[PDB]
Amino acid sequence: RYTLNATAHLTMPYVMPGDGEVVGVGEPVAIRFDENIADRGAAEKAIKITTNPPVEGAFYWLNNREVRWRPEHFWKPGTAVDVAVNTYGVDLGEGMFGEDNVQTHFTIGDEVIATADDNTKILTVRVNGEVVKSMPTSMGKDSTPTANGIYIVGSRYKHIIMDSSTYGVPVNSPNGYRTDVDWATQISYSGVFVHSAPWSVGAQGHTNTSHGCLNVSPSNAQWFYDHVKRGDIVEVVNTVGGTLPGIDGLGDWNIPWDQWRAGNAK
Repeated sequence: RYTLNATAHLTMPYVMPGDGEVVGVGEPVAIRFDENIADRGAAEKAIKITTNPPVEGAFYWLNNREVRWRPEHFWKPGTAVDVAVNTYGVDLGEGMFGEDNVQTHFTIGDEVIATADDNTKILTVRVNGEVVKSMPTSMGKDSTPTANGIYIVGSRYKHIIMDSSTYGVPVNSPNGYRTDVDWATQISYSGVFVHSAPWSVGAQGHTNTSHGCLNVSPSNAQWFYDHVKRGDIVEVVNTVGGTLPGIDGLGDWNIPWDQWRAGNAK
């Protein structure tokens, strides 16, 4: 027990969520190393997770330095999770060892699930199974459509600039953009946000005009930004698009329990 808490040569682990955070029902526990991990099974073995009420869960790797852990279903509101990353000096393979141990405790807030349905072009926000907000929306147009699936709410911004080059699409090109936006809530690592779009209010509710983001009105975007937290859920249904890769970053729930469970330790 020479521990360090997770605030929100060798390899350091970094665990999300951070100590004390309150997170939405889809927040997976995340352990991310600063080095690639030859011996996944080892790293998994060194990570103890307790939950109360107890719930079964399992590890799946998003890449070679990041493991994730989650239940089969969304968390039940109330659950406390404690994470013990007992990795100090542990054999992680090919001459790499855990630099230290790491701890975190977190808790699960309300069930918040927002469904965007391309049939109606409404994004309906549900807190504990009840409709508290209904927002006309406008998504990827057919030629750059919004992927179907379940997205985990990641970070939030009062203002930023989305630049398509970040995703290997030049600004000068036909799907290019470098756009200033307010009240931006990120929901995929591939660049999908729910955000203020005063330029598509006319279209919100009628027609997809965006590059992929869920355009909503300025006050609904602000509302989304005020009431939403990491781990809350946006589900997108019925678009002409594909499915959001399970290994996106915020795609976890699109892998099915069974593929997930089986893990990918090797």
